[PDB]
Amino acid sequence: RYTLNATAHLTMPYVMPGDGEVVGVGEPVAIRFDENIADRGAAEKAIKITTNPPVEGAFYWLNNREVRWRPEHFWKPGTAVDVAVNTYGVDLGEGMFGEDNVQTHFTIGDEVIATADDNTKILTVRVNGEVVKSMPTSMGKDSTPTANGIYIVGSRYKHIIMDSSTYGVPVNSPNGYRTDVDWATQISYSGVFVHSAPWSVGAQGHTNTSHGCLNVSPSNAQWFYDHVKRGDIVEVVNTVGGTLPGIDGLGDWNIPWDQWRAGNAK
Repeated sequence: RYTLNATAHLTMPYVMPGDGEVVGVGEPVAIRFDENIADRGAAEKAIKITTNPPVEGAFYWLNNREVRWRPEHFWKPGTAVDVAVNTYGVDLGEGMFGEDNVQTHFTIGDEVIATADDNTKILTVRVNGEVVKSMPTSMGKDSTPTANGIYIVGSRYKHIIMDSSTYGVPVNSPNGYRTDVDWATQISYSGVFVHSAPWSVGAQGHTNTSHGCLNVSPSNAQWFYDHVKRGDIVEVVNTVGGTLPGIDGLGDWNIPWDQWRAGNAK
């Protein structure tokens, strides 16, 4: 027990969520190393997770330095999770060892699930199974459509600039953009946000005009930004698009329990 808490040569682990955070029902526990991990099974073995009420869960790797852990279903509101990353000096393979141990405790807030349905072009926000907000929306147009699936709410911004080059699409090109936006809530690592779009209010509710983001009105975007937290859920249904890769970053729930469970330790 020479521990360090997770605030929100060798390899350091970094665990999300951070100590004390309150997170939405889809927040997976995340352990991310600063080095690639030859011996996944080892790293998994060194990570103890307790939950109360107890719930079964399992590890799946998003890449070679990041493991994730989650239940089969969304968390039940109330659950406390404690994470013990007992990795100090542990054999992680090919001459790499855990630099230290790491701890975190977190808790699960309300069930918040927002469904965007391309049939109606409404994004309906549900807190504990009840409709508290209904927002006309406008998504990827057919030629750059919004992927179907379940997205985990990641970070939030009062203002930023989305630049398509970040995703290997030049600004000068036909799907290019470098756009200033307010009240931006990120929901995929591939660049999908729910955000203020005063330029598509006319279209919100009628027609997809965006590059992929869920355009909503300025006050609904602000509302989304005020009431939403990491781990809350946006589900997108019925678009002409594909499915959001399970290994996106915020795609976890699109892998099915069974593929997930089986893990990918090797």
